Amino acid sequence: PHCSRNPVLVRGIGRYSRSAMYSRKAMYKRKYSAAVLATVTKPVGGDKNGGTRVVKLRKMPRYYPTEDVPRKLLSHGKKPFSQHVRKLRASITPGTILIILTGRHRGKRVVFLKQLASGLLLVTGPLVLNRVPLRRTHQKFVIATSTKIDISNVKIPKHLTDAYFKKKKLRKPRHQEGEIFDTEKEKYEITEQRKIDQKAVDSQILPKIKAIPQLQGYLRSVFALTNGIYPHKLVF
Amino acid sequence: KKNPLKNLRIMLKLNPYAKTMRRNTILRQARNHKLRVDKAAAAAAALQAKS
RNA sequence: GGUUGGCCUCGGAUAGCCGGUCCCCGCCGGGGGUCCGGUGCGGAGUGCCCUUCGUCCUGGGAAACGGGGCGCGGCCGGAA
RNA sequence: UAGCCCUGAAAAUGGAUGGCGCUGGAGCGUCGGGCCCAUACCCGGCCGUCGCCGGCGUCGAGAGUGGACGGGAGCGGCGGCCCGGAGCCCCGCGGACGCUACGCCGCGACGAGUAGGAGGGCCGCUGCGGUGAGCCUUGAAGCCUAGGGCGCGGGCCCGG
RNA sequence: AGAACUGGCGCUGCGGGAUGAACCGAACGCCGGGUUAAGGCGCCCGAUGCCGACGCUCAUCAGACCCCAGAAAAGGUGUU
RNA sequence: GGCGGGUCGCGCCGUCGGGCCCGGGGGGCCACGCGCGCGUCCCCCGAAGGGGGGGACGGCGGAGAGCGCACGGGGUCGGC
RNA sequence: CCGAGUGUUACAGCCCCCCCGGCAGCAGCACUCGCCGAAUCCCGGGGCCGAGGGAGCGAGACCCGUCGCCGCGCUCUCCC
Ligand SMILES: [Mg+2]
Repeated sequence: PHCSRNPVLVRGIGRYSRSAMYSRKAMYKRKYSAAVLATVTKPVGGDKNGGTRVVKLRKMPRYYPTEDVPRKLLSHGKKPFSQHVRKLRASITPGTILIILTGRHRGKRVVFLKQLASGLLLVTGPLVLNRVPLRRTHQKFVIATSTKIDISNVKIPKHLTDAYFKKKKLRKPRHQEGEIFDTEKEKYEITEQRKIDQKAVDSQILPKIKAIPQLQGYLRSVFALTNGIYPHKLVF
Repeated sequence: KKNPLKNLRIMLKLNPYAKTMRRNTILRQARNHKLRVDKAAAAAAALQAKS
């Protein structure tokens, strides 16, 4: 269970050669040559009936479909969503003030905390300034603004993750009756728990906001391009 | 036909030496980047310490 | 169909604009010193509302107009 | 002496750098970097034709570019009390699609065309011999259609 | 009017020459991307909305891109 | 008495070329049974015509069991 | 007298030009020398359009080929 022993310098290239990996691995002294169950029987449990039953389960299926598709060619792993990679931009560090664009908020300047295990970087304007809870945002729909806050050592709770920011719906009825699915007259009651846990993190950003004077008006304000404001003459 | 010199290991399927031709020419334009900037500061720190 | 509007010198370009005494047009505007500015900062690459989340609770700085309007009515100004 | 501009220099409906226009160029002459597009070129998709093919091995029991047995000598690797050895599968009785051979399937290159010649047409009209245990008053042919489709197309089908 | 060599229209689109059989590019299945050819880059019209560089030229008929659609002899202290 | 031509040696040149060699006194290398003898070459030894080491060999004297991953890898999927 | 602007002649008494003997450390360098370039050359990004199309010689496979080639690291010895 060892380390790499050939550290990378370019993606997919070892620094040490092929013969220099015949010394470092100590391969010159470990060269080697050295050399069902479907089930079991189940008892009968009956009269006049011995010699317990077959090794048999998960049998041949009840119905073959009339037409069959051919199986894929595989080609490469082209691995799924939860196993790619996470890539920030160069201009976003924990504490870099953002601008929400695609959301319902549309310009509400917020404070970046941490880039999650999913891709969506977590963010919050403090709710005493904005109207932003701990909502997730997508990486490329925000604008990094070149001012920074100092949250280098603040705290972040262990519990909140992708399973904390999702949505819920489940089909119990399957009949076209005049209810709206049985849960869609309904504002969601999961706010019983996030109200406590925002002040678990909102009660420690405000000592970090108010050090610099003009800043709490800067988050409470919003963003707009009106007259002579063009976004190629604006160092965000 | 994937392009050689745009993905690796199509160079190495066809010219296997061209991996070790490459990590000779990533070392020797890193250690000669070391050799310049160390010496370009060596005449820059010697001129600085005079004042 | 549009996503804030700029309420106005004359002109000069081998030159120009600012503020300012003396002696002139019924208590303003006209002619000369002199003083500034000038690759225009009294600068439409500029300017002003402004990017105004709202409100409460509360303290410091700015403030003596209140400012919308169904206002109420009066007044002269601006005919290309 | 030769560059530009001028004189030489007149033509009939009102008139032509194409026009509006153009004079620190939108003119002339020598040049630079940018930048715009053809059914041209390159990469990728799809159709067709042509060229050389690939399978009747559904052989889940098939696998061979050396194959068999076979006895006279020795290597390891099998199973020890240093001698030495067949297992026809089986605890699952099991393993997609397909080869209209006149059909698929793969790669590769090219594609304009009158006159003209071929090949193809499951395009069409009228009849005949066969064939569909076809079709129908519970509605055929025809015709109409702002109805829904397919075919590259000749055309076809369904609803009203 | 008649020829020789070779190319071309006829039989053939497209880009450019404002327009056109024949010029200059270039040859065509249907398409999406990229790039150039001949040409062009005030606005019709896609592109110089470059701080393009160097000199010439003023017409009371300026000049302005092969074929190509108006010119000579001769002359000028008009200007280099 | 001078040239060009064929050639001999001489030092002086080049990151020369042969992996060269040859012996002694950090970087790179798709470069691996000590146990011994199969051919070459070298190092030495007291010899004077053989012992012993080194190096290497395109040949014998020694000299299979696959275990799980990550992937610019035989034309994209998502267990978003 | 100071300063200027003409003009006169004069060779260090601003400076330049060319030789004769040198150091520093020189980059195709403080965007002029932009030269010609890559076995003497590679890394990291963004931007656009597309994503067409039964590989298991092995276990007699077995729910369902994460497979071939190519570059891999890791364990089948230990130490730190
Ligand atoms: Mg014909």
